[PDB]
Amino acid sequence: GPTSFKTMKVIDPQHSDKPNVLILGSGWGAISFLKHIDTKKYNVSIISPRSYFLFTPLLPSAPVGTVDEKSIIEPIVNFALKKKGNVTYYEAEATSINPDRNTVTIKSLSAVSQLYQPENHLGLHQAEPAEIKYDYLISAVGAEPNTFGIPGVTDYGHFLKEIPNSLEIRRTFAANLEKANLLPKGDPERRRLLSIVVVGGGPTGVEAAGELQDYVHQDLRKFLPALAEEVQIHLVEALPIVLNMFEKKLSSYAQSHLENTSIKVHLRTAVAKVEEKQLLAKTKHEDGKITEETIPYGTLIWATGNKARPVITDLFKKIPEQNSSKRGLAVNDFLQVKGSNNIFAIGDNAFAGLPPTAQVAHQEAEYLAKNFDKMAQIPNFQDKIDLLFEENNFKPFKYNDLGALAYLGSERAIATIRSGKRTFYTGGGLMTFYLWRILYLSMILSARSRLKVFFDWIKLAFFKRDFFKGL
Amino acid sequence: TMKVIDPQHSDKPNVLILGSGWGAISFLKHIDTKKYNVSIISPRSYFLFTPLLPSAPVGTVDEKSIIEPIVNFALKKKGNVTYYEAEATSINPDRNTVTIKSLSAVSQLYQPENHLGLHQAEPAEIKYDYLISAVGAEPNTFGIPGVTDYGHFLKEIPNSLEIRRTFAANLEKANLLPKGDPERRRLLSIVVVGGGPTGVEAAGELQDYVHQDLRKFLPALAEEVQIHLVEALPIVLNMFEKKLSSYAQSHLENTSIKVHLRTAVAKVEEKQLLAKTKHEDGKITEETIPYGTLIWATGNKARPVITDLFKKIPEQNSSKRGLAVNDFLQVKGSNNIFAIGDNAFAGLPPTAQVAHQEAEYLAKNFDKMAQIPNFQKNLLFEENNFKPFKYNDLGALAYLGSERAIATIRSGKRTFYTGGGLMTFYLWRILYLSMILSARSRLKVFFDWIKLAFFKRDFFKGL
Ligand SMILES: Cc1cc2nc3c(=O)[nH]c(=O)nc-3n(C[C@H](O)[C@H](O)[C@H](O)COP(=O)(O)OP(=O)(O)OC[C@H]3O[C@@H](n4cnc5c(N)ncnc54)[C@H](O)[C@@H]3O)c2cc1C
Ligand SMILES: Cc1cc2nc3c(=O)[nH]c(=O)nc-3n(C[C@H](O)[C@H](O)[C@H](O)COP(=O)(O)OP(=O)(O)OC[C@H]3O[C@@H](n4cnc5c(N)ncnc54)[C@H](O)[C@@H]3O)c2cc1C
Ligand SMILES: [Mg+2]
Ligand SMILES: [Mg+2]
Ligand SMILES: [Mg+2]
Ligand SMILES: [Mg+2]
Ligand SMILES: [Mg+2]
Ligand SMILES: [Mg+2]
Ligand SMILES: [Mg+2]
Ligand SMILES: [Mg+2]
Ligand SMILES: [Mg+2]
Ligand SMILES: [Mg+2]
Ligand SMILES: [Mg+2]
Repeated sequence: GPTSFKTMKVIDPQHSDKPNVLILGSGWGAISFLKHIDTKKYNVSIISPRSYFLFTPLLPSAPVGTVDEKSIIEPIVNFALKKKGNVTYYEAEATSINPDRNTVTIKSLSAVSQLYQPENHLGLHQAEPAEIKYDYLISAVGAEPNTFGIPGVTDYGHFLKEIPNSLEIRRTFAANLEKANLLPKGDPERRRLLSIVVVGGGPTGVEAAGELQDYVHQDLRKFLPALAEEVQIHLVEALPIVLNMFEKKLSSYAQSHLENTSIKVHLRTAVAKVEEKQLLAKTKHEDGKITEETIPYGTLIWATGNKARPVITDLFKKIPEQNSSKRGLAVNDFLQVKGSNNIFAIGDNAFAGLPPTAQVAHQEAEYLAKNFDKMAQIPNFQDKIDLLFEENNFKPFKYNDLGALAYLGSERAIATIRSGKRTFYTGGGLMTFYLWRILYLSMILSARSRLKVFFDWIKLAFFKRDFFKGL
Repeated sequence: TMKVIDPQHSDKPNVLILGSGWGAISFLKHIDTKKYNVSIISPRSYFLFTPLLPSAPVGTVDEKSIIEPIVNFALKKKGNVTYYEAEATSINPDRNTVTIKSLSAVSQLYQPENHLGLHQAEPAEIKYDYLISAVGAEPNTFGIPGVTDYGHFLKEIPNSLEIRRTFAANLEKANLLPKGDPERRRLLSIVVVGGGPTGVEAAGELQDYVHQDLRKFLPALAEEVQIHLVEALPIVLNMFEKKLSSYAQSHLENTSIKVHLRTAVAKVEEKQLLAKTKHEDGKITEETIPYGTLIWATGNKARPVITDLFKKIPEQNSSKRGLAVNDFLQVKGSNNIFAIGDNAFAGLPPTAQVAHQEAEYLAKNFDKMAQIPNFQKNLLFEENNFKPFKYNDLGALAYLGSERAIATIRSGKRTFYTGGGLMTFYLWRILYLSMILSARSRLKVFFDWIKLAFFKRDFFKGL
């Protein structure tokens, strides 16, 4: 009621006169922005429930131990230490963006790290909600896996999005292999347990299926060859082709290689419902006929793209110019959230027609941090900010599509490297796989992680993958 | 009815190994699989290089670096090896059978598959011509209340994970608390119970993490942590020369570890424990020590499957700490069952060093029984003139934190090296690297140490 004692702790740092920049998230957008932001001019704070950066492109190779989970992650604090200014990291979850009081509500607070010598005691307690005040908000919370309303995918499948997904996939499949080996050959249960279904025909599903097939063919086969021969990996894609962002002939090369490695590819197929031990697939053939197949499965990996998070969809309702948003926050040429003077959005929580990739998020981040370099030289910056951008002739953000890669298992990849209308590489094969490796190694954001991936690959040359069920 | 597994395909005798640790694996490496059919029962699918375990909680090495799947040892074997991921619950010497429960998997590493018809979580009995018992010993709380519920043992991979999880959770809460808060000092307190090399290295590793890595980004937090080493004896590291013990304790205290000698834990509660000191004069003082993390790095005791076995063999009722065995590591009262490592008593210390020399010796004895047609058919070792097992102590090593170690290297009566220092620490690393049982594990440890020279240890709460 009106007599409520409601009191939310509000953190509002006003020692210095540097503007307070608040970043939400710890992934491609947030970390890249962090790497470039000038902490000599701004006070930076980061809210994220994940204390590390995740190098996503190598995640599909983590479940089978091609790389280790720890090798592809890097603690926020390690990026923060390399900054000259003051950085604070709230290990917490942003639950509400409050644009009219310039505040972000946080919950599930585990920790706060102030990487500066005269720490001020904030008076926060774990699992007590709070609000962090901001002069500028940079929203990069990303997006979450989409089930498209299909029943059972959450309960019975595994997403391929975060590190614990990698661990669950390994655990489920390892357990399945153990039960299966106890069953006699020809048992359909054994066949089911050794059966893997990967939904999603983009590079993530494809690499996931390729890495799994690699594990089975190169490592499992060495000690349980009979069991290795019976595993069946399915790749299920709703479109007529896989890897539809590549040249159609590279897609065809890819499907053939996949099929040659023994992966069964179902095109024009969508999953209608998922039950504990089987799922229902429907194929929409080119003529127009529709068939149904019931597919027994031991392990289901759901790799089919994302949707806006609740904190973002709630924000849609609170900003008039944003009510009609569906896939992400609508931003202007300068990456300002529309209907806001104060809030910027980069990465997959923003939608501007570009593809939802790290490549985009990383360029957005670099561009935005550079704009913060310029705003810091123009005293009028600290609701006229959209006009200030044009008045000072800031350039709109301009995405340079640099291409795409996909590893296919058994040491084959496809790749198209470009810039502008200039194509520098486009093909597939053995040497494209070496390129896949060198390039991905190059794109890792931290020396440490880069060393670890390198060491993992070296160990892969001499020894089998580590595939521990509980470690 | 009860399933019984008796592989009489071959006339090769069935050697059944229990365990997958220092005894069982060292034996597996030396046994001739062209003369024997080998099976292995163990709830743990991997060998654990125990001496690097204290260095795993803070990520000086990774957990995966110091372990090695049994299967990898078994693929190097020329013959047929079978591994049952299950727990031996009952040795049945009269019928030559081992009962197994909690079965997870069975891996026949041989070309002609036999469907054994086993189901998970379903009791079975494995039959043997020769049994090799090596289930080791389990942690001993010495009847002290609270240690099981409130502390962590330091014996197995899961223990390393638990310690890291407990301590990382503590640093997080503590840092949210205001400086001066006693709950903050409690959360930043670690008590390690055990003054042997294990407890010491555990403490030095935690201290290393605190001073080298945690201090880099939360220096005030790192100053406030207090690590406590509690030891019942009047010196730490009592198997060494007393001068090295003095060097050690003095170093440990110099790194800010508080060392409590002549002190025993009387009882443990959730947030605090009772330590009693018996002074040389004979008086007893007592201290309630608040703690955030308790690591219990002391004590062995025999496992129940070995305890039950006592009351089944005549010459073994009088056994308390292990299986009494003769000069040939044969369990007294059997011609069937041998025992090595911590589950066997023979006057020797319970160490990996002893376990590994026993195993190598025993497998060399099996090289001979396969040359004497009597053992195949037919107190037989005497008449055939098998030399008894002779233990050669090669020395001892202890890392002390902050790049210092102590070491004594010996063979027979001669001592080749005995000291402590900077170089001793480098020696520590080389020796331990040379004692790892597999190329893979050795490589992973080596990379971990290289990585350490350039970067802070990985200390993830949930990985
Ligand atoms: C398995 C996989 C492989 C991929 N491979 C490629 C590839 O090869 N090439 C490519 O271009 N793209 C690839 N992508 C896509 C790329 O990773 C994403 O487009 C990119 O992550 C977008 O960056 P982001 O910062 O918007 O989201 P993310 O990098 O996912 O970061 C979101 C961050 O916000 C945090 N967060 C979540 N909720 C909250 C909240 N409530 N409050 C505060 N923080 C929150 C998350 O923990 C995370 O730290 C891959 C994606 C996946 C899943
Ligand atoms: C942290 C630590 C550090 C150590 N450092 C050293 C050192 O530096 N130098 C040294 O000489 N000694 C050291 N030791 C002692 C050494 O580890 C033991 O003496 C050694 O384990 C003895 O070998 P073992 O084969 O008898 O037992 P273990 O190596 O413990 O092997 C026991 C095996 O049996 C399995 N098992 C358990 N129960 C059953 C069951 N019911 N059925 C079948 N299998 C079962 C276990 O999973 C394990 O695989 C250390 C010990 C610890 C805990
Ligand atoms: Mg982000
Ligand atoms: Mg991510
Ligand atoms: Mg985003
Ligand atoms: Mg995302
Ligand atoms: Mg290999
Ligand atoms: Mg053993
Ligand atoms: Mg062991
Ligand atoms: Mg034993
Ligand atoms: Mg033991
Ligand atoms: Mg506790
Ligand atoms: Mg370090």
